[PDB]
Amino acid sequence: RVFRSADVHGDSFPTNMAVKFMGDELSKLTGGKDSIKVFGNSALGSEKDTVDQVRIGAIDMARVNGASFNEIVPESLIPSFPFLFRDVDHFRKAMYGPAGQKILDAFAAKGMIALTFYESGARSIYAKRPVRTPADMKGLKVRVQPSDLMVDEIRAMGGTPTPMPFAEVYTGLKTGLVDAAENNLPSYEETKHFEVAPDYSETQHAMTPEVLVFSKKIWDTLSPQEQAAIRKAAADSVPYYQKLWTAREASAQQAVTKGGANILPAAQVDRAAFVKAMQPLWTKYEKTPQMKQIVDEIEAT
Ligand SMILES: O=C(O)[C@H]1O[C@@H](O)[C@H](O)[C@@H](O)[C@H]1O
Ligand SMILES: [Ca+2]
Ligand SMILES: [Ca+2]
Ligand SMILES: [Cl-]
Repeated sequence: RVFRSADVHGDSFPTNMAVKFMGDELSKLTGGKDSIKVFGNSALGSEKDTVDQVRIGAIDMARVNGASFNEIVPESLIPSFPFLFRDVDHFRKAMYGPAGQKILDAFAAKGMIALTFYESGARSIYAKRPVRTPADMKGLKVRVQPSDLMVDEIRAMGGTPTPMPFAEVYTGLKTGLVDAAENNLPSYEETKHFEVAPDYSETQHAMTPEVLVFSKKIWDTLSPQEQAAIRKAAADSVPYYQKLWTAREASAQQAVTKGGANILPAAQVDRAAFVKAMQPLWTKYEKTPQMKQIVDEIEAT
């Protein structure tokens, strides 16, 4: 049947496109039994709300950021840890390997089947002034996702964190409720945040993944063959997503720069000042030997 899936991004965004592709692939594998419709633009609710809905079986699927599980699935904290991944190649090798699998596995006890990760580049601060160091962060009202870890990350960077839904951030910046936020370049572009917060400073403080989750209540009513079809379609969507995403990182950078944004490259940012300040959070959020082991498996990749 038609599975309903949520996304905060617009229809043309790579996450929406990848799950629509998954849906097309899935309909074939199931002899037309199944397809997916993606409701974008936060139509079904904030990310938080849609995760609640997936967990109770009110919607079938959601494509959400890892941060949105940080208070539900402890293992989801790990890939949001600051400066955990060395670069994108490290993210890919670790997150599509056994370490990433252990993180996906942890979702089942909380009513969700985590089918796949998608990469989300690196999140960086943007604002109305450049940011090279924490002193530069001091005084900024910085929107964060509603995650205790992300609140702590931005506080350690020196900003004053304020949680808000993604859809509300643009107006928050345009009207001065907040002075800053953080995200990857494609999101900075899509939302037009770059028009009102033109200084994008490559702090690259997190490389949090996206996660595609399926309601376990619904999943549990499916046959092993249907389940295997859905898992195959999700896996097959990843190289498709990666083609779109890598192109979008490049096009977003050019578009925001053409549109007046000033990107401060990572090399000019004192990752030094940010790394030593944020590291302790790893120890704070390592809540089990299992989490410690996952972090270790990631680092050893
Ligand atoms: O900051 C946000 O709220 C958003 O960040 C984006 O990178 C992510 O794709 C979204 O799912 C959402 O979490
Ligand atoms: Ca809640
Ligand atoms: Ca360790
Ligand atoms: Cl949201």
